[PDB]
Amino acid sequence: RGPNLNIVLTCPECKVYPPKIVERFSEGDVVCALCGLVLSDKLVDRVGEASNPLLDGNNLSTRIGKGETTDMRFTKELNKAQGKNVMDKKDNEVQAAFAKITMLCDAAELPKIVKDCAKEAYKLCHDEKTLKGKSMESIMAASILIGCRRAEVARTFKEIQSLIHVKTKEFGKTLNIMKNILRGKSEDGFLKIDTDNMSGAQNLTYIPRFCSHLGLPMQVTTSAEYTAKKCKEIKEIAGKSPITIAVVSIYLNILLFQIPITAAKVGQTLQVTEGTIKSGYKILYEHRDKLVDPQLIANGVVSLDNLPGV
Amino acid sequence: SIAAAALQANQTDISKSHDSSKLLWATEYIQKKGKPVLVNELLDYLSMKKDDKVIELLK
Amino acid sequence: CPICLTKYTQLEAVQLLNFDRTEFLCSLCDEPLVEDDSGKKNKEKQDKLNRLMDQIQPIIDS
Amino acid sequence: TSGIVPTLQNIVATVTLGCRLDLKTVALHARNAEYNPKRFAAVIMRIREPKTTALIFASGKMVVTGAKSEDDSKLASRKYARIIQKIGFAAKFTDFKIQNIVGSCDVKFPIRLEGLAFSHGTFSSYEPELFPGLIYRMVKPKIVLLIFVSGKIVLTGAKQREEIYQAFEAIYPVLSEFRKM
Amino acid sequence: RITTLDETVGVTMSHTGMSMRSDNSNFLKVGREKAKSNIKSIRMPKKEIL
Amino acid sequence: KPMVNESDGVTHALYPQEARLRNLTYSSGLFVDVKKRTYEAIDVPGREL
Ligand SMILES: [Zn+2]
Ligand SMILES: [Zn+2]
Repeated sequence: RGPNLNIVLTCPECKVYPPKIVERFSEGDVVCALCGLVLSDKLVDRVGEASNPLLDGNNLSTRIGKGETTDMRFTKELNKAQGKNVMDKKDNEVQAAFAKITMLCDAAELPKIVKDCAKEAYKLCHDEKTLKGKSMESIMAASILIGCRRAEVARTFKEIQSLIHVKTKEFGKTLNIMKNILRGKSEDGFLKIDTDNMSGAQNLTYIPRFCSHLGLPMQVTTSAEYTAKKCKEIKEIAGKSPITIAVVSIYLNILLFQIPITAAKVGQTLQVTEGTIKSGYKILYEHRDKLVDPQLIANGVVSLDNLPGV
Repeated sequence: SIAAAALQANQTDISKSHDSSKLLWATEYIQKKGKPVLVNELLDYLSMKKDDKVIELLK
Repeated sequence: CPICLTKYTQLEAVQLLNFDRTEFLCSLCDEPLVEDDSGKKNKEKQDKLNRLMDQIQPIIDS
Repeated sequence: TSGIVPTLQNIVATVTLGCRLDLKTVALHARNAEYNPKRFAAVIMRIREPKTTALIFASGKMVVTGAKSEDDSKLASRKYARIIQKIGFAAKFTDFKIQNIVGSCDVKFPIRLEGLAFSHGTFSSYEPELFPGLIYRMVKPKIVLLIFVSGKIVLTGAKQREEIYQAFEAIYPVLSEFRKM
Repeated sequence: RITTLDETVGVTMSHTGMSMRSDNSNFLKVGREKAKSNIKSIRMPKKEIL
Repeated sequence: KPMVNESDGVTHALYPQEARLRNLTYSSGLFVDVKKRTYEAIDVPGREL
């Protein structure tokens, strides 16, 4: 369908399809690897500005700024003229939304992959019929958390809602809408295997951040990581939230390595009720050999009797 | 038929202390009907029958 | 030519025939060309002129 | 096949009466009735021998919740219509439609829910920090399911018995394959 | 002299950006203290309204 | 003291050799003790606030 407009590099003497083609970049030729006949010479291997048409689309606009000799009134008139443009109103509002997303992620000092994934999620999830009535803050929070979960750098709900003053209702519904529409777009476009990237719990990623907020050593972080990994085997704690199971595993490993911090300080820092931590410690107190890392007690750095009684 | 008694007892009397509402309800009865109305049914609309200032204020 | 959506007049389609003498073949698409529906609408445009001219008759008379 | 048939616990239906109802009269005359005009623009009542709650609106539409089965909702609507007839209003069963049926069941084995969400991800959405139950939206029929690690499965959003029964029959082999400990 | 924090860096970054400690200060919480007032009313008869 | 935060929010003390190898920035955070004060007054004409 339509014009072909395609050039195939076929050797006219060997008549072998597909031909073995060698691109001699140093000598600037395209040659046939069988006979050595050249195919295209004078090949072309800065002057413009980079613009990827996947993050913001095929938007092509330039602003007006002060030069060497600049009158202020002309600049104000040109800025007002650029303001009253009706064709790029959708482009202007999605650029303002991108600026707000990158400012809000940048005040959160998250990496650039989070901002890129949030921007592309916002672009591919914009102008949808099923998502029109939700407030913009919920859209931004859902895009931010989707971008966090895309790059194995996933965050939690409480620290997202600490920055964006949004309720749990519309944030959860917007998250579900985003997940459904992104899976639909992936099925329509390039299909992607999940392989545990938007997993619901993802409690293995919340260990070192809370350990660093508590100022624990990295061996305690690895021990709590092993404990959180082995909590999947226990059926009595499977329904618990990832945050609470991470907190109780961290507290269990603190009591294992005799780190001199209190449960009240852990509850104050990590915003968890001490009753939940005590209940998790009590239900994990019976599971001793199923949580303590076997090479840690093989090395003798920890022992089972360091845990206080219940 | 206790609901009918409740609805007929919940509503207050139309005999107000000011003639303004007493002529306003006559004008409302005039407007709500698709045909012009006579004096007798207008007088039967409110609680009295004898002449007062309401008829001359309406005229 | 509907694949390339290209016009061809009677003067410029002379040099695009095959040796089979069967069908008009395009230079780019190499596609069997189809006949335009234009030209047969001559009477339709004449009727459009007739329907414009009698309605604009008060303008001419005035 | 399934070794246990799920049982229902709430059937929500609606009946239109084709009449105008005054909320204050039915709030005052009825015994077990509540009316908060500042909160909800309808009157609320309930009856004990089916243990069902009626949402009575001013337009004649009314909603029955808390019915275990269809006949319980039928007799609840019959007694509600008797209450409306005997309270001083005229009502008729112009249209009665059942619109929601829920049910609960148990499989009595733990289910690895993470593997379930990994395999059947296109119909399910998991967020344990908000709700510990997996929300599964199957496309045929339109039944939503709440999945728990204790084996308790809650089917919600049904209209009759065949759709919820075939939903459990379809969800049984994809859930019985997961075993923990 | 300026004061150098001699504690662990993670304790200082606990309050940074993403901090799931919720904000508790009542400074300029105008949106919270003026969204709590809601008006609700019904259709009382027209005569008293007039 | 100089430190670095990672992608996942983990902050550890940064040393110049590690900073040079990982293309990081040998920087230290700055904190300020901010104090907030809210004042209210009866606003009536003819009276100093
Ligand atoms: Zn060749
Ligand atoms: Zn063509």
